[PDB]
Amino acid sequence: SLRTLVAGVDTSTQSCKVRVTDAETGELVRFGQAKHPNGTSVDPSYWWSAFQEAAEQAGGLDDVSALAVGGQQHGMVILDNQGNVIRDAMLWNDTSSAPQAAALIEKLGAAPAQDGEPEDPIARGKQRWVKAVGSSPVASYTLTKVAWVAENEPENVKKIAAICLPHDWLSWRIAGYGPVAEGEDAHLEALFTDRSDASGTIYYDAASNEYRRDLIAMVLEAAEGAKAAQSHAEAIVLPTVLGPRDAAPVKADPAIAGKNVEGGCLLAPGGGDNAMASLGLGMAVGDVSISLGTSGVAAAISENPTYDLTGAVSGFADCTGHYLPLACTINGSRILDAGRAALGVDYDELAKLAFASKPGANGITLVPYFDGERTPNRPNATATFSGMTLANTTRENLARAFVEGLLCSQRDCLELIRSLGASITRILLIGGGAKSEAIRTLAPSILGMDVTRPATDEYVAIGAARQAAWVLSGETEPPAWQLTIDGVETGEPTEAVYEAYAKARG
Ligand SMILES: [Mg+2]
Repeated sequence: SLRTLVAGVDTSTQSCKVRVTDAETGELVRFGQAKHPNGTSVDPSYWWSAFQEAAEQAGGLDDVSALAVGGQQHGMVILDNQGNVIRDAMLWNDTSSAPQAAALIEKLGAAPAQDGEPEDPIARGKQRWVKAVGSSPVASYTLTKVAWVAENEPENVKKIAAICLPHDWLSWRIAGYGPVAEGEDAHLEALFTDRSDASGTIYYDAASNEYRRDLIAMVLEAAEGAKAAQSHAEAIVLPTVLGPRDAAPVKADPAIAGKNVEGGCLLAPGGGDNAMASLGLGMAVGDVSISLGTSGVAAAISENPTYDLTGAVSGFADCTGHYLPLACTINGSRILDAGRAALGVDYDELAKLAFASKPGANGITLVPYFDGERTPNRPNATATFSGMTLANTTRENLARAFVEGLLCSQRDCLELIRSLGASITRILLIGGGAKSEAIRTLAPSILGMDVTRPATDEYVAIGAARQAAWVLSGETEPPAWQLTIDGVETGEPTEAVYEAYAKARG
């Protein structure tokens, strides 16, 4: 206890991780982890139980001075007057609320075009959402879940006394709050959040630090009538949005953390997983990370708010008081799976093939919108091979086109983010795709820069610990922790590859 410890909690869809860490160095001291049930909806009771089991495995938190929770984004947790969870949390990957996301767009776009606005009501609705709160509705977003509940479960929507996100709710439970008996104080107002998670609700505007309670009323109207919906949306407790390095007004309950340290365990604001990982990776303004799993996520840190009027790039906030333009791609590594099926080869086979080719694949371009794309915003799109010729239509060139297509899409994302006014001056490559020799080899060439490969690690848990250490220290800058790098990929830029891709995708 002479040594100052913090704890970074990572409550993700799949599990809870607890990383007890050295406040000064970021060094791992203890670790623990527990599983969540599968499903795109879930009883938060399982998140509490997983946290408890994870923390116990990590040797408890009695010696911990500050704690932060990084959480899966968007998940809707609704509480009644008594602090009870009303119905299952609906998560980022629930698609139940898809109709509501569509309807929200039509509803905001309905009013006639104003000076400069698109004539198409859909394009116009998308643009109005982006300007209002940073992002155009998709099923992931919290507001769409609340909408769905109003439409499908009116008795439940009318009981809502508070709405919060997974990291918010876990933090509140850690502070020792929870369900109370009738006529007891639930302390719902003790709820707090940060800018990064709140920016994922589409009822919060980070630029102005304002909850848009009118957008909540808008979805409650279906169950309650207009004025009643207005009254409800005003009455609902929403978490206090804390600054990036503010301690919460409440500390951890001593039975949970800090009983053996001076001042107990303070609570840092916490945050959404993408932004927390970025903090953990030590990312600052100008950095982008590409997380390449079967699908992709390109997230850059932006000094100023970012507005993709198209509704492809999300306008989230990061965990340093700044901005997190976030570009999801449906097609990441899965493109390479397509390649294997198409050519009847395995991974190495595909790579050997592709390297046998040349940059540009002798003219063949793949626009890999298998099953559409999130970025650019083209839901009903399909993938397209172009530039084919008798001479060039071969397994080698096709192989190379599959790889170049994967990378070109990610570049396309970087260019779109740049177009929103956010400079990108360094690239980090993480996720499973990062171990792919072909992706790893061709990335610098087609992305157009060095590609840094941070060592695989618990970036969310590390980011949460870094934020708790930041708050605990009271200093203006976050803890300068050592970052481990696996390697840096360098390669001469080949602009013609992406230039051909851009033509093809249109
Ligand atoms: Mg509060």
